Amino acid sequence: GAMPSIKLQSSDGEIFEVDVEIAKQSVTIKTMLEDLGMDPVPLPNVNAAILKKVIQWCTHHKDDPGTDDIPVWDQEFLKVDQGTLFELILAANYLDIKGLLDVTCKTVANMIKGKTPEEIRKTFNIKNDFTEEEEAQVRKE
Amino acid sequence: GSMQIFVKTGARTAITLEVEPSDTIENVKAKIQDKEGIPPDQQILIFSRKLLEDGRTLSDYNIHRESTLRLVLIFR
Amino acid sequence: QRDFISLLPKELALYVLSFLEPKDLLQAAQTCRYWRILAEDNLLWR
Repeated sequence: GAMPSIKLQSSDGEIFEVDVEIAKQSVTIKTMLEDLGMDPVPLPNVNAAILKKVIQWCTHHKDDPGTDDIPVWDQEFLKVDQGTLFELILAANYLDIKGLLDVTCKTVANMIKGKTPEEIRKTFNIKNDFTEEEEAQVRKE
Repeated sequence: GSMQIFVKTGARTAITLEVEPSDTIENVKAKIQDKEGIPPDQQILIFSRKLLEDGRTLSDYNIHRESTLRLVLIFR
Repeated sequence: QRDFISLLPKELALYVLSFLEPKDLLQAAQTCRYWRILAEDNLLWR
């Protein structure tokens, strides 16, 4: 019942030992392991912190069967600053980990919902390059 | 001139390229650089679970219209 | 100057916005020009 492990190398050089079943939730890592025979797997665009996050997410979702509501654990896991969330989106996309990408993107989406334009601007520090006429115009669908 | 291919760069990201079956893999990587700024020496292209060699051509790997390559990154 | 969404690859930003309902989308389209473009793009297929 105990699986073999592979190695992942973050862009800073740190090497992480990960159960192969857990690591292969990443299709990217799966193909670099199986088809390219790279071990440790170079990840020049994922830093150690983000990689730690990704690995603990995958480790947590290790035994997942297969509705749209975000599980509380994932919610708490994503109670992070916007920078981490951003890099988690990038990493989840590059690593091809569909679930993590979905839940993170939906988290950002949830940061947009139920807000006025200016509130969204405050949330994501958006610079307004609309003039009064464009604002009046965008009012219309 | 004038074949169209796809390079999967992530779960939801892709690069669209216009190529010729006589184009080398290095030409493909070069176009990839021109469109994304990734240096060719950091690019690994994969088709049908096999590494694509810079010297070879799309034809040698039997890559045709609407074929999907996979881009993966390594250290410089 | 950029923001969270405009820094993402287009597909991922669009993917983020795709989880929003038409009303939220419309609210998002007023924040700035770029956001307007992406939001309106998501209004197709709805």
